Amino acid sequence: FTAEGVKEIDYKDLNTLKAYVSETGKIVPSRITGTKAKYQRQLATAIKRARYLALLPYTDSH
Amino acid sequence: MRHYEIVFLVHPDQSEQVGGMVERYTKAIEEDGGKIHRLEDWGRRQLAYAINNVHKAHYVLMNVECSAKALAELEDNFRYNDAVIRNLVMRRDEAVTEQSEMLKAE
Amino acid sequence: PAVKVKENEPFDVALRRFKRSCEKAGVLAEVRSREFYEKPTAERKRKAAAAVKRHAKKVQRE
Amino acid sequence: KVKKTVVDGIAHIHASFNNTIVTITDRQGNALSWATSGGSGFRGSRKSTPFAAQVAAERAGQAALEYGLKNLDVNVKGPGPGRESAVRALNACGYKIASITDVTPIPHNGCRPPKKRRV
RNA sequence: GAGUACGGUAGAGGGUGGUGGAAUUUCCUGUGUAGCGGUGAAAUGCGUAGAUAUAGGAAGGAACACCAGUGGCGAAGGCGACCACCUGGACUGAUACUGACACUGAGGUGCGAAAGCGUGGGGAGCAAACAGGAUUAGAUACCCUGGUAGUCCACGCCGUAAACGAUGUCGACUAGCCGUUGGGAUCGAUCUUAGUGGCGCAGCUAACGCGAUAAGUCGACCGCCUGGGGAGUACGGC
Ligand SMILES: [Mg+2]
Ligand SMILES: [Mg+2]
Ligand SMILES: [Mg+2]
Ligand SMILES: [Mg+2]
Ligand SMILES: [Mg+2]
Ligand SMILES: [Mg+2]
Ligand SMILES: [Mg+2]
Ligand SMILES: [Mg+2]
Ligand SMILES: [Mg+2]
Ligand SMILES: [Mg+2]
Ligand SMILES: [Mg+2]
Ligand SMILES: [Mg+2]
Ligand SMILES: [Mg+2]
Ligand SMILES: [Mg+2]
Ligand SMILES: [Mg+2]
Ligand SMILES: [Mg+2]
Ligand SMILES: [Mg+2]
Ligand SMILES: [Mg+2]
Ligand SMILES: [Mg+2]
Ligand SMILES: [Mg+2]
Ligand SMILES: [Mg+2]
Ligand SMILES: [Mg+2]
Ligand SMILES: [Mg+2]
Ligand SMILES: [Mg+2]
Ligand SMILES: [Mg+2]
Ligand SMILES: [Mg+2]
Ligand SMILES: [Mg+2]
Ligand SMILES: [Mg+2]
Ligand SMILES: [Mg+2]
Ligand SMILES: [Mg+2]
Ligand SMILES: [Mg+2]
Ligand SMILES: [Mg+2]
Ligand SMILES: [Mg+2]
Ligand SMILES: [Mg+2]
Repeated sequence: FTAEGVKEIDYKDLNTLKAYVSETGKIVPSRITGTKAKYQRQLATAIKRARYLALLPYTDSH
Repeated sequence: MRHYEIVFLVHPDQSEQVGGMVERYTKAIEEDGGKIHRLEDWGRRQLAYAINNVHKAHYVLMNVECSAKALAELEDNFRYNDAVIRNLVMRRDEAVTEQSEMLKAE
Repeated sequence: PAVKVKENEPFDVALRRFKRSCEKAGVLAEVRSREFYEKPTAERKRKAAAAVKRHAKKVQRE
Repeated sequence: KVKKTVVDGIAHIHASFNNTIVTITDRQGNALSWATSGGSGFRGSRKSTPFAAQVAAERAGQAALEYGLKNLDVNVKGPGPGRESAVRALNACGYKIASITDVTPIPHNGCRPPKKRRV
């Protein structure tokens, strides 16, 4: 994040985005991951955009 | 001048004309003076949920330097095509050309 | 939400795992939070009370 | 005088606050046997208790054992009490609990719920 | 002081279209049979003219879980699904430019929650009025089962709210400590701006309390008050 790896994120690094979702398919709060607010907003919009393209499930059940 | 990064996924049952479709879609960018910056196909994917009673689709992305007329024609063809099933357009204020993820595995 | 039974596990780990997964998903909380309409004034009031209590608890450690 | 066999079915628990309903079907969702806490003979506040859920679930399982049914996928829906009591009641009947899932519906925004009670 | 030109930053700021997934309801069809629903306990109501549950399909309307935060933006009212198009403002850094071009503002001019009104659409859920069942001495209520306007959309009107920080706008000064949202510098640390919160020295206050986001020390302009009722009512004008 901060030092070298990826100054910005997008709906392409599905590993990193998958690392920030609960097992039921919900975005994890920033108080748990300890991330910054701006990156949290970028993360949420990336997850929703990726979710529209059926890359990620809306719900774990479906 | 007005960038557009389009992601389009097409029906699996007729997922062989994906070539024909992509090289008939990119016929308008060059005549308008626009440069193609990326055209990546990684089709035969599994959907996270059933879209119109199917579970698989053929994915593709392309970056386009177009104007209003060419873009609007693109979404017209998309909307009236029976294989569009899904579509997204993602304007950016810069040009990207260096892959998306390829197959980092073997 | 869903639980896996494997390695002929006894019928005690199964229920405990199911309960743990359910509380992780917070199904009961969400279904309880929708049995009646809860107007936006009460929304803001409850959230303000939660904020003041949370800050008081955070300060009380010092 | 009609007979048919079935193996590896699915059992549904509908556990609302007032009452819990247990039913058994195949993978195709065709009813085989069902039992209700109201039918078990409680008729009141007792109908909400987990013990009534246990009784109803075991009664329905014992009624459905006539078809064989050596395997069950049990799925639960509803926040009422007896959410897990019926599971143990079914396990007492002598089935194989293949999997347990919840199918509690959660609207994202949806319709608006009714007015708040003033009691 | 005020403003202009040039790169960037963040944002539920506004408007016009399109598209998503969860869920409710209704209709059709399969299996299946005696209950479902609701309550403090009940009953009305729905069921063998086959209900509830369960599986598949279809129609339609509305709101946009999780992110979500003493979080952000807006003059206020207010603004959360995603994308495209049109568009306002604010923060941030250096240089260059204009050379007082400023503040306030009686009248006037606009924007202005919800409910309401007019014309035309739409109508899933909720739900004033209303019907029935309970509770009760009575119950024109609280509780339960249903349910029409309305809530939604387009255009027009209406001008009101505990429209509240119960605190007019603008400018300058006055010990400190702990957070947090944007942005900068210097070497995780230090400094500096524009917001948003918690304490607190002087000072102020009838007291509560305020305390660099003053209710302290001062200036400029505007609005308003003069015991409680009658009464924000009557008459007149608009
Ligand atoms: Mg109710
Ligand atoms: Mg049904
Ligand atoms: Mg269905
Ligand atoms: Mg406000
Ligand atoms: Mg209105
Ligand atoms: Mg009206
Ligand atoms: Mg109207
Ligand atoms: Mg009308
Ligand atoms: Mg209705
Ligand atoms: Mg009622
Ligand atoms: Mg009703
Ligand atoms: Mg109704
Ligand atoms: Mg009327
Ligand atoms: Mg409207
Ligand atoms: Mg307000
Ligand atoms: Mg006032
Ligand atoms: Mg007063
Ligand atoms: Mg004012
Ligand atoms: Mg002032
Ligand atoms: Mg001004
Ligand atoms: Mg000022
Ligand atoms: Mg000032
Ligand atoms: Mg203080
Ligand atoms: Mg005073
Ligand atoms: Mg005083
Ligand atoms: Mg003076
Ligand atoms: Mg003065
Ligand atoms: Mg003055
Ligand atoms: Mg007087
Ligand atoms: Mg008098
Ligand atoms: Mg008088
Ligand atoms: Mg009057
Ligand atoms: Mg008089
Ligand atoms: Mg008059």
